[PDB]
Amino acid sequence: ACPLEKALDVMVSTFHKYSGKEGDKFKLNKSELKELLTRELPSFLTDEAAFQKLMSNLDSNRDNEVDFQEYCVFLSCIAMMCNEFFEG
Amino acid sequence: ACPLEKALDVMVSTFHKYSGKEGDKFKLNKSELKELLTRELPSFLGKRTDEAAFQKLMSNLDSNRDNEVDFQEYCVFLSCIAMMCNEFFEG
Amino acid sequence: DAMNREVSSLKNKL
Ligand SMILES: [Ca+2]
Ligand SMILES: [Ca+2]
Ligand SMILES: [Ca+2]
Ligand SMILES: [Ca+2]
Repeated sequence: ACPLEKALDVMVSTFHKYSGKEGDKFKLNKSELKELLTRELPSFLTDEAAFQKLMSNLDSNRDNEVDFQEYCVFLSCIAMMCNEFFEG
Repeated sequence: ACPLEKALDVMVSTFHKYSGKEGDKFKLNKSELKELLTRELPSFLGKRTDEAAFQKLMSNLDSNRDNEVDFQEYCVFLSCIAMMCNEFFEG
Repeated sequence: DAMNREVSSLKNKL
């Protein structure tokens, strides 16, 4: 088994579980991102104001959607947070 | 934990499996990066088998020029692989 | 990388 290759597959597939509901099927609007965060990353979570400042931050090109690249930048940052704890 | 949380945890653990082997226990030197790619990412290493090609990959990952791949650089690497594979999902 | 830069930008915001 290659756990890191399995990890990579989950990183890709999880995005597409949510981005397809509304609008561009390859981007997360704020509603799709809230679903993804609530259901898939519950340990990292909250009010609607909290979901909004998080949305703003993830949407680094200001188009009101989170695209795949922005989502990977986010997941890198969350892994980095866990890593900083791991390192001590 | 949920699948994506476990994926994040595997990203972190797999890095330390290799980074802690030699020298700076928190960065990957050339031998550590090579062993991580070969064992942990065999589907994705192809062209990089060639030594000069692997050193080129390494010099592209090492964006702050300190000779090693730190955890941030490694995440960027993994994100590039994910973005590669995502091209194929989207079609 | 543009990606490395973007990671650093976001990490300083979260
Ligand atoms: Ca969408
Ligand atoms: Ca965006
Ligand atoms: Ca090391
Ligand atoms: Ca480096």
